Amino acid sequence: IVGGQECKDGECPWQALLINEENEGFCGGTILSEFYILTAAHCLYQAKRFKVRVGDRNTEQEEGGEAVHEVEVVIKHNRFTKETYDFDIAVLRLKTPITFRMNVAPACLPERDWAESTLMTQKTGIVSGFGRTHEKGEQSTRLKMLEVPYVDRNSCKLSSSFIITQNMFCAGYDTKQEDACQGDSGGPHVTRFKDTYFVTGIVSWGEGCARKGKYGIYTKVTAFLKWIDRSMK
Amino acid sequence: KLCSLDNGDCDQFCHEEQNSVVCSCARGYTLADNGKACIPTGPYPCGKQTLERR
Ligand SMILES: O=C(Cn1cnc(NC(=O)c2ccc(Cl)s2)n1)Nc1ccc(-n2ccccc2=O)cc1F
Ligand SMILES: [Ca+2]
Ligand code: NA
Repeated sequence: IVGGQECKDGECPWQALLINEENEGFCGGTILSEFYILTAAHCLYQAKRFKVRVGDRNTEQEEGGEAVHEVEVVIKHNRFTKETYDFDIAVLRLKTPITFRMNVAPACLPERDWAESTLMTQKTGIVSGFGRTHEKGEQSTRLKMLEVPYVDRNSCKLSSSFIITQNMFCAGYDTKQEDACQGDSGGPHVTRFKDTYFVTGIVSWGEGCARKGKYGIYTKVTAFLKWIDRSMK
Repeated sequence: KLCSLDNGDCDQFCHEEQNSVVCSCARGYTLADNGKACIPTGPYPCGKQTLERR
């Protein structure tokens, strides 16, 4: 996360972190239930083996509330491809269930029609993660969040040097130096409605981070709500 | 009522069904008797920040 703020205690409890063979975080996820994590399909190609940590806010400090869970099943969208970055979505089933507690709680899945008419039409959404603090920078040891404006699709297409499919949406700022970045990939974009947070996106890709004339690109979760339900059985 | 005005007074999901507004809630919540509010059924319902230490 470039700009934004450190996420306050208890305010980003659906954040998950995928942890690789160097023991380092390399992507985020979103807690959907005791057994299921939402992430980006492209994150699966960045580590051969990984686990999921929840309830962490500071990767250099053992708070006592953190837990690491092994992955039992990976459910990658069958239409994802690295050539298009389309369908950039996967669900993980964990070997052992999460115990919800301080800093560990699931985000809501919204009903599709209402999400389109009511969530996607909000001024802003919230993205979070432990990713880099500027484009060429290092990852944050502390969990950050950022309010990012929704950006209209026509503007999104014009700004992009790559094809924006209907399974993608832009959020963020034209020139203001605030954005997600590498390391946040796979993590939550949620939209607030009357003090309840609903999953609306997955951090997917960008041409750099916080570049002028470029936006953050997110997996459009509305397009995959039935797919997530089926993946979660 | 219309869902386009104050979300049909619904806490969460609103739909206009048989030409009439019906509210509903995510899993982990039960729709209240007043047919508008969403009541958590557990201490960690989806989409709530964990602000009260238990
Ligand atoms: O590979 C990188 C590396 N990189 C550098 N900077 C970044 N930024 C971020 O990940 C984010 C910024 C805001 C976000 Cl939201 S996610 N990725 N980025 C790209 C660029 C383009 C693409 N891409 C998109 C569509 C079709 C083909 C294709 O290759 C994918 C990337 F990962
Ligand atoms: Ca920690
Ligand atoms: Na920008």
